[PDB]
Amino acid sequence: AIKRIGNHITKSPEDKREYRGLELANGIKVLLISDPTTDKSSAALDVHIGSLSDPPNIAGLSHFLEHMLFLGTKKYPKENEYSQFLSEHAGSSNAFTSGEHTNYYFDVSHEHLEGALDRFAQFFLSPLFDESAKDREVNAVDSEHEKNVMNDAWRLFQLEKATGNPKHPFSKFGTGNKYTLETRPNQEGIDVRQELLKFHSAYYSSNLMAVVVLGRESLDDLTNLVVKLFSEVENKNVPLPEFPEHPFQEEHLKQLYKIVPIKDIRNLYVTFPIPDLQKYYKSNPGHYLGHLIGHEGPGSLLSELKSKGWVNTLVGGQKEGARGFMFFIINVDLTEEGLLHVEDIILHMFQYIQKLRAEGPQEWVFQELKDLNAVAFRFKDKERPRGYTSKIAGILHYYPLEEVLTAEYLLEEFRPDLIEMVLDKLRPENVRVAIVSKSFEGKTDRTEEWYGTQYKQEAIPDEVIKKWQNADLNGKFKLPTKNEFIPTNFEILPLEKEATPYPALIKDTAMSKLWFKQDDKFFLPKANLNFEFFSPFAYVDPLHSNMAYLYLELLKDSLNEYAYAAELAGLSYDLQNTIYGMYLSVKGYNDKQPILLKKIIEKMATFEIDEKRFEIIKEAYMRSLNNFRAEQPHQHAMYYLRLLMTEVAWTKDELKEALDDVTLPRLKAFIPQLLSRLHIEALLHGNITKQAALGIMQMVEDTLIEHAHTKPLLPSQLVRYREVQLPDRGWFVYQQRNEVHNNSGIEIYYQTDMQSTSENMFLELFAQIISEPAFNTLRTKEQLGYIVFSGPRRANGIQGLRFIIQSEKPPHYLESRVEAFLITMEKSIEDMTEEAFQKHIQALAIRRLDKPKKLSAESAKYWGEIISQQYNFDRDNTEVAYLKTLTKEDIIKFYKEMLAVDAPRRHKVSVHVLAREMSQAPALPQPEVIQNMTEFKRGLPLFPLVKPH
Amino acid sequence: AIKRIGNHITKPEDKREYRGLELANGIKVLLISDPTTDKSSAALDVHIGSLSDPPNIAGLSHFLEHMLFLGTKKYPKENEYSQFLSEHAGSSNAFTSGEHTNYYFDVSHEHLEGALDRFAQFFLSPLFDESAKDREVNAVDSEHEKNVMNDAWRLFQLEKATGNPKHPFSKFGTGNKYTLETRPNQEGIDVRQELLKFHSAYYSSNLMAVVVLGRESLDDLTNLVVKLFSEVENKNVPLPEFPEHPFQEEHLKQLYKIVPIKDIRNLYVTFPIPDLQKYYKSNPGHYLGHLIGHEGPGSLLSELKSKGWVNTLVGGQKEGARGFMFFIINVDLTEEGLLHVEDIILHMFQYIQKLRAEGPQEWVFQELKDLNAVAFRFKDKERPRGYTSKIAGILHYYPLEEVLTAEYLLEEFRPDLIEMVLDKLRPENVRVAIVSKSFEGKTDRTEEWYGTQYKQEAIPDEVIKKWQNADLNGKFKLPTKNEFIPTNFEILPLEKEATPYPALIKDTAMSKLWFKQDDKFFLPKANLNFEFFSPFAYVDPLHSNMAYLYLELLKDSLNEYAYAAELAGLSYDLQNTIYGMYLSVKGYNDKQPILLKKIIEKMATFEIDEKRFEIIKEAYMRSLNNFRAEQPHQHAMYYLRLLMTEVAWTKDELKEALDDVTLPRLKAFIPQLLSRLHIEALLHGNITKQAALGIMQMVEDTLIEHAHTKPLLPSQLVRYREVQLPDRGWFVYQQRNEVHNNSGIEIYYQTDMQSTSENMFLELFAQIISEPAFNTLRTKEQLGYIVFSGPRRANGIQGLRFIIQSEKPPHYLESRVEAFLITMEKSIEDMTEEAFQKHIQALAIRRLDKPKKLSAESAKYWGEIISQQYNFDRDNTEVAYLKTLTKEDIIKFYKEMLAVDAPRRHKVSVHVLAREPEVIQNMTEFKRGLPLFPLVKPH
Repeated sequence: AIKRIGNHITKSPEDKREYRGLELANGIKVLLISDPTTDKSSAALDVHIGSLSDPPNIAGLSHFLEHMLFLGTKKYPKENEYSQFLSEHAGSSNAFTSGEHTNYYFDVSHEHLEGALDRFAQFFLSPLFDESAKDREVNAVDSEHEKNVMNDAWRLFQLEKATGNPKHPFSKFGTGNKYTLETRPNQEGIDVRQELLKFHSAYYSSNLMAVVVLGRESLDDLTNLVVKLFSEVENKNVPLPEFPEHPFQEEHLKQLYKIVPIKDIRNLYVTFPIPDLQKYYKSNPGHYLGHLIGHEGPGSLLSELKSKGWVNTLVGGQKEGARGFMFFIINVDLTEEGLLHVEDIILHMFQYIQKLRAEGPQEWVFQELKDLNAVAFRFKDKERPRGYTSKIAGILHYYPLEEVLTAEYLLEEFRPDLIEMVLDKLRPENVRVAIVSKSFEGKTDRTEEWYGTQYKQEAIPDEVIKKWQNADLNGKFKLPTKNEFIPTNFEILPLEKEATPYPALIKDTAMSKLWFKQDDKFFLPKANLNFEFFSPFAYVDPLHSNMAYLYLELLKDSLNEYAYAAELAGLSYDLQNTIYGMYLSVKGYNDKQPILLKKIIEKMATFEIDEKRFEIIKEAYMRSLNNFRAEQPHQHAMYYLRLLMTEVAWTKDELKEALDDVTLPRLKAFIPQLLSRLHIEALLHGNITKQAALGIMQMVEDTLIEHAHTKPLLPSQLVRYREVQLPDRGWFVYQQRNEVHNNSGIEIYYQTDMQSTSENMFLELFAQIISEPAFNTLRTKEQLGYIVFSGPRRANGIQGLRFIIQSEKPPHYLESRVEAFLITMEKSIEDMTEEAFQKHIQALAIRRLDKPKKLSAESAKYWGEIISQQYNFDRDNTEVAYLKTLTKEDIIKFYKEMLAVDAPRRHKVSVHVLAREMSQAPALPQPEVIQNMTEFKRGLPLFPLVKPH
Repeated sequence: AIKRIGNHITKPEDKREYRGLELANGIKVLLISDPTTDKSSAALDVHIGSLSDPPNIAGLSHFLEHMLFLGTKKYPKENEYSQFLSEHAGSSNAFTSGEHTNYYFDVSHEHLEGALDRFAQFFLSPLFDESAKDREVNAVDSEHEKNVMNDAWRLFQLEKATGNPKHPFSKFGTGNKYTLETRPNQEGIDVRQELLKFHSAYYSSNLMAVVVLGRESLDDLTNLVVKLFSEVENKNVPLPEFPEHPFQEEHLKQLYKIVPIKDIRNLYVTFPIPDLQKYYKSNPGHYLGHLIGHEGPGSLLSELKSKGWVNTLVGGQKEGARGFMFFIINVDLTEEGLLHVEDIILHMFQYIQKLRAEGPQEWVFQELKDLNAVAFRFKDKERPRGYTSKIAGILHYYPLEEVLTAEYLLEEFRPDLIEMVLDKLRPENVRVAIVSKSFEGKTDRTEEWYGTQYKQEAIPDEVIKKWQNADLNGKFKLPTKNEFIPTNFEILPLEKEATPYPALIKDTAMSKLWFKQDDKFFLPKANLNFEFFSPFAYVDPLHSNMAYLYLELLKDSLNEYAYAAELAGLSYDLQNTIYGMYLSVKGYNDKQPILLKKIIEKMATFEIDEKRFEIIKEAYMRSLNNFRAEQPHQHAMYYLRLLMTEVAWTKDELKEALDDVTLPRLKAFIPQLLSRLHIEALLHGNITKQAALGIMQMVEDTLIEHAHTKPLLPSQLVRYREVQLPDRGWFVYQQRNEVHNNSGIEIYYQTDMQSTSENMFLELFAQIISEPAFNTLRTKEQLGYIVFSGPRRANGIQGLRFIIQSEKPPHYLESRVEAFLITMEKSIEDMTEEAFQKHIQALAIRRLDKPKKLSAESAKYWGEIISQQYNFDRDNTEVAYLKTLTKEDIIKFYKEMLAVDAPRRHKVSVHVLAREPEVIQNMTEFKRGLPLFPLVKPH
């Protein structure tokens, strides 16, 4: 079905990726990306057949069939052969399914696109449906639904899908488990594979495909490659499944629900089923609704709710739904009188809607949002060849080929009829209510069948209703003022004579530390700024940590109302506690960095506290404390492990207990004492100059000395923290019982040595070589569990090797198969040939060496090095040049007498996490019981620290 | 002369019963029988002084009682008695006073009969031939020659000389070259005629008082020496006494200006007062001695120090002859004390008028009464020589029942006597004597005997009557009392918890309580030690400075209440720790709950005065930038004690941080420390466990009562670890003293943690190189004066140190130290067994020693609990393991860590230079790349 139509695609003029689109005669919208300078090539394929397009008897059939579409072709009927060719050239495919789409994507290392795409086209010929792939992938779909059993967003999602008309096919079930895929069909005698081959042959080939290929050859050669390669798919003309009305057909409207979640949260949910406006992408009323409802400005709804102290944060807007209709949500946090006086809350909502009904739509908001998305859209930097192409392929169904990039990202017109129409749609006649609170025990009878949430109707009497329609007035509510953080600084600064490729210490004092680099590649009017404020007092005591976090918490609570316009304009910020101190990250444009930073430094320099707002902050973070008995036991193990593997660390119980006495005057005395004496370390990166960096930095520290009288710190009070020495042959462990999860976790730690030139490439290469066979034999082959991880841990200037594994097992039994895996690796090293080794270190070499593709990434990497005080910005040459100079026997020496169980250099410690109720292993040394972790750490050495490069 | 008077003798801790009796020749005999004395003794007092001297020859009686030593008729040889003293440990001495001549000696063990028969034939036959005369006159010339620089006899002779020169109080007491053989022979007077006249008619007559500290029995030496001493013959020698004070309105209301030889500055105030020797019932002048030298609430010296003029004072009842007595007040002088003398005397008269206003007091009387009753009850011991001669000194004046309650007990209250001496404490009665170096060109009147010069300079009348006229009540007020329970001081019997080492009777996350009852000493004593652990003590220079100054002014605060309790016999000490605060309570079992409750209530609710803060601030600031001025070995010790701990705030940043200490910032600092804290506690001595728990409960209840103290977390009862050296490195750098030209240096060796092997490895090698260091380094090489070696117990880690200040190149000095260490290596390896064994026995007795008081074992046990070791049986184990060693054993200790080729060498030095390996640029960056030692497991 060879067909082709393409030309210039509007491409946000910073990019060099040459574009074309085409559509074959079998309903295959192919997008052509030609960037002959790309490192990673990739391709992706979306089919507009979703899980609302499932057969009505078996749900997630297309889901499991595209799982099965992976394995087994007619040209290569081998099971993993596609994935095996992605292991030959480092590719990592995945695919996904939505209510309207089923989307596929893969990658390839550089140029091997003929190979992988040849393995990719012939999926349509012969799926196999053998014992292993079918009967094991259905187990993975069961685990897939099972990990989403307790995931509350999908829970409340499916309950939204389910509490409408159960007759309407919008209310179908999106993803089924093994009970629905091969337990109900065969007990009903339904052949699963007949359905499978039916769907696969008669439904895939028809239409609705979307394709994108990131190739680096040209447009035309890859065009007559693929259009030649793709003619086997033939147009069967399956029609597009659309729904012309929502299921919420007057049985479930103007109704309340009180739902019991899995996590202890409190949220309010109001929903409006609304028709589609995808046809109006040139005017886009949905960005106007989300921009105007979720605005945080003067006279806004959220400003009033902060003023009444009911909502911490919120999100609302138009949510996608079926093809014909969509949804409109408002999601807010709840306090005390958020729990008791919900009626008045909805009255306040009606008041804000009354303000929207008073002044109606606005044009200056249109023009302003148009300019913001216009300029911000045309300054895309670059993109990842994976994920971006899957996104564009995801939206390639809805747009002609020149509108696939400027989808709503250019707005010509203004359609107040639409905004007034959906304003007419947003009425008390059109309301679904869902209350989320854990506290509704003994109160909620109607239980969810699949996931298990519990709820009730509590029909609203007519008095409240009649008062809701007639009493809609305006009080404080005002339209949101025009933005002022709109940028004009779009001038690329020419590079100076100072042409360093890395940030130099351009300012050295006893007060500060200043690192700076101007960009050379991305050529954007943007900058990234990171700042840490050292302090001794940040982690001295649980009380100090509590007052630091609650202080900075209400600080961020304070600065929200000013920051909202800048953050909506593309000027991000961050406030963060460390054990060291406050952490300030600033990311945005080149225009208004002094302005924003100045008001931030001035605000947190002299700062004031509200009473009942802080009472809410106290209560809320107090609820956030005791929620740390409910996490995944691998997270519990990683928390405790890096708890133990530092110098000082406060436990969450003792941090939880210290808030019993924290009053506002104790804090208000504490604050300037905390702020009294501190240091500042700074990285500045982006399209600014050295002199302006000097200016900004001097400005900040001057502002600080003006407000809070910061004096520099002596070099005998800038300390770091060490990591615990192990007794050089010990294998130590302890256990913790989780209460929520019926699963055991484990993490085992191996101290090699500091980051020296030998140890870096030893531990990285050995990590790589223990990475893929662990996945190949422990999660895949031995079928231990789903949470299986192996690899490095370099922290506190100390390298390490780790295994992060969560299953439902006895932990010494788990240890036994860990050691069996260690013996398995032990023999699997010694039997490896030279060529596998050479491909493996070539893989390591190209995996490690790469420049990033975003300025935010590499700045965060450099900052993460600077907070570790290493500064070796030329790890690349040193490490890569060292890596060629390794042998097999080096690793043998690295494994046997240092890492193995028969080793005089065992720096070995395991962590057991016990569940809520609880092929050869040798005779390991005896463990230790650990009662007091402190009395364990009592007599134990501590490491040196690292010489900075 | 067998006369006899005896009965039951009242004496209560001591049980050795003694008894007094009078002989018919006028000898007061006291029997002392102590069969537990090593050296026995005896003493005789003669009530013949230098007031019986002839007016023509001065100091005759001192030379005559000297002449009785040499020459008997049994043994007229020159050193023969002296040979009986050198063979039998004897050492006699005797003196002459205004009214007494007293004899006292010792003897080796039991040599009674020998010394007795010699002591009879001293008084039966003295010979006085020629050689005794002509040789004893040189000893008397030395008796005069020793008083050139002897200030006691100089100032006292100046007291003898500034009165009536006709009165026999103006005679001399010793006799010099001039009066003994320059003054008689030109007058032709025979000295020996008067010597035999004086000896016969005045020495031999009466008024002897013998006392003999013996170990033999109570009756055998008694009926030996009763018959044996009849050689004394009654002649009724008159008592040379004065019926009036010798300073009689010639020199009254007069000043003196004295120029000394030593640079001292003093002010002397004198009141002559009539005899109250009969008045031992109330003893008002000594009661005034209680009221003058009191330094307490509302005292005189409180304002005088508060005006900053007078350093110290002393006052009280000074004896004279029998007839008269004196009352003196003698103070120290500052520079500006010279300028405000009139105001000083003005405040003195203000205090006199305050005592005249409120009159006598009874509480003071009962208080002194009870305090001397307890101090009489709990007397320690006695000197084997001198005690006898002293109580024989008061045996002349008191009946046989009053010889023990000598001044330690008072019968009656006499306010009329106090008003009498208040009539004596008037501006009409004052005698003034100023001692100052600055009186140059000022002192005309020359002393008669010595030849120094002084001057009267009477005060003109504007100031005299202003002393009279201004007699007002001001500031000065009465003291306070702590006489809670003077009846119960009972010993507490040891119960079923018979442990020789302290048991932990209470441990929480809030406190830690260790307990031991006495077994050895069984005294009315108790010792209490308290550590108050808190995180906030060493957070920065600022909180550490504010904690230091906090407890500093707390010590300044407590004092004002504390002095009246200190008068009751309960001492204390506050000094903080680097961890937290440390509290000491030492004393009786009597009233420390009542005390300690008020101590906690005060240090919990604490205030600051502003100028008090300023003075302590400036003063410690001065003490800080003063520390740049001391000896460079102290610089090396303290800066190495910085370089080898976990965290350390230096004195430079401690010095700078005092700019920021304001009173409200401290006022915020106070409850923050006090909000949450930990207590470490030892209660040790003859005390109980259950009441210790009740007291501890009172403590924590008071802590919750004031600041709502809740415990500290159990991962923050931490210690500080010590830095691990890089296993072979010997690195060095230098420091600079600023003031002194001397160089400092310190040499360091890390062996190990305190294990049982390492304690004795360390002690044994340290002392085995200690005595040859005496043999070759200070004596032979003459390196310096600050030369020290020995252990280094720090953060539970042993170490070896060498403390040397000299003026040397430091590497040169290191070179000869290491040459001494190589010398010690061969000097061990050539050692025989005998040196080795004598040395390990030396070390054995060096380490092994029984305690001597509750405070000693308390200091040891608590001194180990503060190191968290708790190894309470190091005594047997450690020392028994030291005996199981050879010399090559400590060589094996000296090879792997201590030798020059050592593979575990942990050696690091500190040079402190005058003002005129690897380097260490930054001590933080030094400690950046080096490992750390672990901590010690508490037993």
